This record gives sequence, structure tokens and C-alpha cells, in this order.
Amino acid sequence: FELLHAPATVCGPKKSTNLVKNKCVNFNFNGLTGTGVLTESNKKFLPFQ
Amino acid sequence: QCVNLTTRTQLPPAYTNSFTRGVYYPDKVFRSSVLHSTQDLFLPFFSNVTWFHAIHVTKRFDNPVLPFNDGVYFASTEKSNIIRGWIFGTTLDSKTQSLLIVNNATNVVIKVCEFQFCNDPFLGVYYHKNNKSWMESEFRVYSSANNCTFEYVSQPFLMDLEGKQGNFKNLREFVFKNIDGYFKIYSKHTPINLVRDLPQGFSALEPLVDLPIGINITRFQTLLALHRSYLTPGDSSSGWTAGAAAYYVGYLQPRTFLLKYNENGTITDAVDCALDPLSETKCTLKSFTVEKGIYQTSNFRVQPTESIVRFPNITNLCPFGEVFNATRFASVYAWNRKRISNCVADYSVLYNSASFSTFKCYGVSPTKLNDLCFTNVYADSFVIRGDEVRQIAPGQTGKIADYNYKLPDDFTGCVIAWNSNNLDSKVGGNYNYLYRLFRKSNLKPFERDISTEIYQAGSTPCNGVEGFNCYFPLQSYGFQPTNGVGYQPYRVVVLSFELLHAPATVCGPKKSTNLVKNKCVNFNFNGLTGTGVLTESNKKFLPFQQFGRDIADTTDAVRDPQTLEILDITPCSFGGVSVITPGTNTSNQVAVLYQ
Amino acid sequence: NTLVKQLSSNFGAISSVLNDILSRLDPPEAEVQIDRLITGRLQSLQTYVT
Amino acid sequence: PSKRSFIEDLLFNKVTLICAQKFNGLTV
Repeated sequence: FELLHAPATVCGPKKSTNLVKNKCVNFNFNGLTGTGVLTESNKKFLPFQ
Repeated sequence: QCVNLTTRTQLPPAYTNSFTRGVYYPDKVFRSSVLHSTQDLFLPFFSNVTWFHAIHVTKRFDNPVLPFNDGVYFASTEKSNIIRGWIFGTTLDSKTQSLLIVNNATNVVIKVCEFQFCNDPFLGVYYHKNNKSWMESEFRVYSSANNCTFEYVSQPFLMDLEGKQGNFKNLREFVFKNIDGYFKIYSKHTPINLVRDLPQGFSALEPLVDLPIGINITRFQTLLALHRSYLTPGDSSSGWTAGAAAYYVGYLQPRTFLLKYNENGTITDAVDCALDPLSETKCTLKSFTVEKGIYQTSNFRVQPTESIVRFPNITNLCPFGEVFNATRFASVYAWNRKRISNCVADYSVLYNSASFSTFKCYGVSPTKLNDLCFTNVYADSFVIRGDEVRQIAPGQTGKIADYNYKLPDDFTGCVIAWNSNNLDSKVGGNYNYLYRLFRKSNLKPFERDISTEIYQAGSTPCNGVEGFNCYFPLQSYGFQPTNGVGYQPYRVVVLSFELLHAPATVCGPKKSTNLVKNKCVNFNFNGLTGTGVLTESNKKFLPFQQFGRDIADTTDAVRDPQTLEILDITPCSFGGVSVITPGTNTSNQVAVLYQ
Repeated sequence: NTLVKQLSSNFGAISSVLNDILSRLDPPEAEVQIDRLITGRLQSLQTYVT
Repeated sequence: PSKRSFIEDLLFNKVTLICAQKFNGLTV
């Protein structure tokens, strides 16, 4: 295989966690790292965003 | 190549105008009740595109190859599915990875391979009279598919394969972009109902696919289909039926559109940022209702028309045979100094002479030597050992760089070092080069030391007898081919020159052209580039000064190297632009003011 | 006059002319010098505006 | 020539590079 060359599409495994709310904890979504509380929302986005 | 069709009365293409097309989402970020401006590849509003016809039900079938630029906007007004597949490539001759995306009646095939396309690739179904069924027959696309890189087949479905006549009922809009190899396709469908031309209105564009490919797409083409039944004369070489649909192809330009995001998060309005002064005000204020007033915009700039080149006529060429790879140089304590002037210098005539090992220019780019004019070219050539090559650099330590050759801190020049074992290496050892061991003090930059006195280590006076603590400074090397690589001799040449400091005459091989005045164009004098107008002067210069600087520290006057005349440089960027508006609700016209 | 003379300062460079720097060095190396010049001129403009 | 008096004319006379400054953004 190659490393850091050509657009990749096949990577390795990844560990998954659970879903916890109402707590000021840390999270990582799509590379974006945040720290806070994940509360319930009332609006919806677009089916591709 | 392969086969072709006859009786193709191709009508001359016509030019039409669009009505706000090519407005997609910038990224995967949700925006609501916020006006954000991006910088991608869109289609300018009220632009001029080309209209290609394909109606036959007379005798019109033209689908050439179009160059793929930065983003492609493809609109298609159909009513019975005429446009079939698309191909992307460069040369299309089984030597470049070509992409083929076809929407067959059974599967949607996407193949990145190396197909062999013909002069007119297309598809063709056959309609029977005794039975009502649409089956595919002619497939004149590629002759053979050998190598491939990607293959994707969709799920099996059922396509109706329409073929009726009437008015346009469907509009398909496609936006193609290529960002860092990723090919992004955005598709949009609209069930309209009109006769011909182009329908107006505004609608959003939803993304379709983002293929993470990595090919060099240069051109593209659209493959349609043909209908063969009882209306054809009875042959596949001349009888054909294209159908009745229209397609518009346009190139995207790096524009800037401000989008209106409501509470739902969909693009419902797009405002251009470079078209009308009112549009510019709406882009700057990030609103839609501009109040009554006056706003300053960008300054007036004159675009250059021509580009004159001025350099002195030099015929002699700088000899590089005795400088780089000659026959015999000196030692390190008494380097060979050479003066180079009154000749055209060039670095592209050095790679063919001898293959060097190290070439580094401090304070000047190695590929930008011909773009300037050299001043006082001094060549310091010597021969050292491979273990002390890294010591010769402006800002290093050691013994050779301290007791032999010295380089200043702000030194601007090139250094070349190449191995020379074919001549500077004997079977018994070369004892012709000497180096100084230690010294009492240091050496000034560009200074030759030929002192052959007895060195004193510490105590015990020598008085010229060589005794205790009385070593000889000049010692021999040991260039032998039986040793390693670091023990081999290396010829090092340092080329020192000045950049815009004194009226010299080296320069480069850039020939001179004509001379135009009273115009804001580009110019180049002794490597210094500028843009402006070269007007006549009346001052008096001195016979040792070239350029002139005033209080603003800029080139005010320049002396021509040929006519020996003084020309004053004047910039043309001088002016202000203002837009006066009476309000959006009042009217839509504005006033342009030039300060 | 001070704003005009500020164009002749170096702010820790080798010269004050942008074209002279672009003609002597490659773009992927004079970026730090251009950034220093821009920062110095922005500081001067901020002081003048204050 | 204008609509001023004598004292105003005397006071106006007591109160007293342009393109070089305008060619660098400094406009008036």
C-alpha cells in the first residue's frame, strides 16, 4: 500500500463510542472537536449537509 | 477511424442569453438568516452562451468535443430522454484514462478506463411494429476495453425509454467541477412546460455525486441516441433519428454571488457582486434595500496593453570552459580570482558542460538569474576535500572557512561544488594542493593570505628552525582513488555579483524590442520591472548614475541602455469611483461619479 | 510627509521596493518579508488613524 | 472678485508633493 499519496478510499478500523447528552463533555464530529453540552434541537437541515 | 453518418446538415451555432443559472451551495454548511459570500466557480448572470439544436422528428445531429474548463454548466430541455451518456478525457486514443458515465435502460455505468472512442460514438435502439418494446441495438462507442481503473454499476431497474413528440417537459441542469482531483457533479431536475428557448426563474441546485478520482480531464463530449423503426430508409449508415431536445453548454468563471438564506436554509435569491453599481452596493452592504446616498468603490485602474523590453546589445558570450571544469586550479589558501564582464551570462549552458554535485545561490533564486542584470562578477575557484564542503557557507564554522576563505553574513552569490577525480587523483597521491592548518587571527572577507612563516603553537620561540611547538601551516591533502567518497577532491567555485547597485553591462540574453510612449504598459530595465508611462524628461544626470530615487524611494527616472536618454516613470493608477443611489424602492438607476 | 517617508523603511528586510524583492527572489521565499512589511505598514496606518 | 470684504481679504492672505502623495492612496 501507500502512505500520504493519491486520494485514498480504503482506511483501517475505528473505535466507536456511545451517545451522552445533558453533559458538558468533549466530542469529535467529522474531525471538528468541541467541548460543551449537546442539547436537543427543533430545526432540521438539508438531506446532504 | 471507424464509421460515420451521412446527410448531416449542421446549422451554424447561435448565441443566446441565460436567465440566472448555476447557483449551487458553496459547501456542506447550513446557513439560515445570514448573508454569506463565497468564492467558487459559478456562471455570470445575463451571460452569452451557445445554443445547439438537435430536433429531427429537420436533419440536425451535431455533438462535437468541447474543451473542459474550470466548471461546466450543462442545461438540457427534453421531453422523451434524448441525452444519454457523457465521456471525459484528453486525447481519446487508448492512451489516457477516460471516464464514461452512461445511463443505460438497465443500469447506470461509470467506468474510468482507457477506451478507444471513434469519430462519432453514439447509441441506437430499435422499435418493432408487431410488438411494442424498446430494445438497444447499436452501441458505437468503444471497440475494445482493455485496462481500467474504476468500475461502478448501479442497481437493475426498469426504464420506459420514451420517444414521443411535442413540447419540452423536463429540464435537467448539471454542474461539473474538479477540485484537487475530486470531480463534483451537481444535478437538478425540473418538470417545466414550454415550447423552445430557455425558461426563466430561479431554483436551487442539489449535489449529486463527488467522485474521488485523480485524472487530468481536458475535453468532454455528450453521447445521445438514435431511433430506428419504420421511418428509416433501411440502413444504419445514412438513416437516423436524433429526436427533439435542446442542450446548452457553458463555462464557469470564478465569480462571487451573495445568497439569501431564509429560515429553511435554501438558496432563494442570488445577487451578483460585479456587474452593476447597484449590485456592487448590495454586495458590499450585504442587503437588498440600499438607502439613498453615495458609496465609494474601487479605484480606476488601466489594464496594460503591451510590454516593452529594454536591454543593451551585447554580442560577446561569457566563457565557461575555463571556469567550470577546466584542467588545473590552485590551492585553497591562494584561490583563483577571475573577473567576468561585458558578456551575456546564462545558467542553462552549464548543465551540458559537466554534471555538478552541489549548487546553491544565497540571496538570489537559481532559476531567476536571467531575469536580472549582473554587476561585478567575481569568480573564486579552488579545490578542497569532500569533508569540508559544508563548511564553505555564509554562517558556518570549521577551519577551512576561518583560516582560508571567508564569506560575509549578508553575502549574495552562488556556490558550485563538483567532484573531480579523473584528473585530481593520482595512483601515488596528488601533492600539489596545500591548506593552512592554524592561524593566530582570523581573515577578512575576500582576502588572500600567502604568508609562509613558521606558526607558533604556544611557548618556545621558533625563530625559524621548526622545533618544539613550531608546526608548518601549509600541509598536503591525500587525494587517492582507493579511499572513500569524502576523501575525494572537489572543485568549488563561488560566483559573487551585485543586483541593482552600479551601471554594469552583463545582464541576460533578453533581446530588446520597440518603444511606445504615452501608454500605461510594462517595462524592464536592467532586470528591474515596472508598470507605467515613460514620458520625456528634461533633467541632467551624471555619467555614473543609472536609476533615480526621490523622497518616496521609487524609480522616478530611468536611463535607456541604447538611446542613452532619460525617461520619467508615471503611474496611471489615479482616480476614484463613486456610486450615487436614490434608494431601492424609488428606482433602479444610479449615477457614476469620477473624482 | 511621515506617511510618505514610511515607504522607504525596511522593517528588518533588505529593501523597500516590492518589485526589487520579487525580481531577486522566488515567491515561495519572500513571503515572510512581505508579511513583515505589511505588518509594519498596518501598524503605521493604525497609529496615523489613531 | 468674490463676495468678501477688505478685512476678510487680509485675513485670507495670512493663512497659507501633491501628486507624489496622491499616487500612493493619500487622496484629498
